[PDB]
Amino acid sequence: VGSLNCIVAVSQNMGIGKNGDLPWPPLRNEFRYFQRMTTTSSVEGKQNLVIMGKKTWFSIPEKNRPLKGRINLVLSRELKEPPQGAHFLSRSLDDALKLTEQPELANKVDMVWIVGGSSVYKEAMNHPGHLKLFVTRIMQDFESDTFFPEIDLEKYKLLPEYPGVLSDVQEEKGIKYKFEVYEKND
Ligand SMILES: NC(=O)C1=CN([C@@H]2O[C@H](COP(=O)(O)OP(=O)(O)OC[C@H]3O[C@@H](n4cnc5c(N)ncnc54)[C@H](OP(=O)(O)O)[C@@H]3O)[C@@H](O)[C@H]2O)C=CC1
Ligand SMILES: CCCC/C(=C\c1coc2nc(N)nc(N)c12)c1ccccc1OC
Repeated sequence: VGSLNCIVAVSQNMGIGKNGDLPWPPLRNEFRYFQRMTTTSSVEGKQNLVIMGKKTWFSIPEKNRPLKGRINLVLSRELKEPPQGAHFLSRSLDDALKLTEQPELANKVDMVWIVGGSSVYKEAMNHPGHLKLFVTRIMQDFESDTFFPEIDLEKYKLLPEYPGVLSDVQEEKGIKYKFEVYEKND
């Protein structure tokens, strides 16, 4: 299996969600960037895997489940089977990554993308090993009820640029944002 990554968009006060929706109005190109980064696989004959918590799964519009062109894995201890339209279910992050070595997935998965929510980010970010974070800084405050965990910059280095990632300031609906890539290996 290929790289492990988190991807997120976050406001200036670290907000990532408000009642199961985005804190900010829809940013169409921002969401296109999410789609592009998580869908594009470096290796032929493979797909990327997305790993998300249960509330993040159900935050995707019902008609739009699963995220297409990627294998969709949901994390939950309550659920007993993958929800409608999902591919895999694991009880924890360590279990999902372990599953990625099994016969059923070892040769099918390229990159793994953790796409939220808060507690799955936090566990991944605190997990030893080589990990990148793709972080969109939405450069305004927005009322939020779920937050991105602290990025420890002692270990996560902000990269000076990255292929396929625009480095300059974007703006949609009057809201300026910019794309960043962090990397750790510990
Ligand atoms: N970039 C962005 O701006 C992002 C925004 N979001 C937003 O935040 C909201 C959802 O976030 P949040 O509330 O933090 O929820 P999560 O998606 O992490 O979902 C929580 C549920 O999934 C299960 N879960 C989470 N982590 C694990 C784990 N390691 N093992 C097993 N189960 C786990 C639990 O399920 P159970 O109780 O069934 O065990 C829990 O109730 C979304 O609705 C969305 O609006 C989400 C991702 C990114
Ligand atoms: C499975 C997550 C699908 C994308 C999502 C949130 C993001 C998670 O990581 C992300 N990373 C980036 N750069 N942008 C994002 N927007 C998300 C989302 C969830 C519910 C409703 C709308 C949403 O975006 C319009």
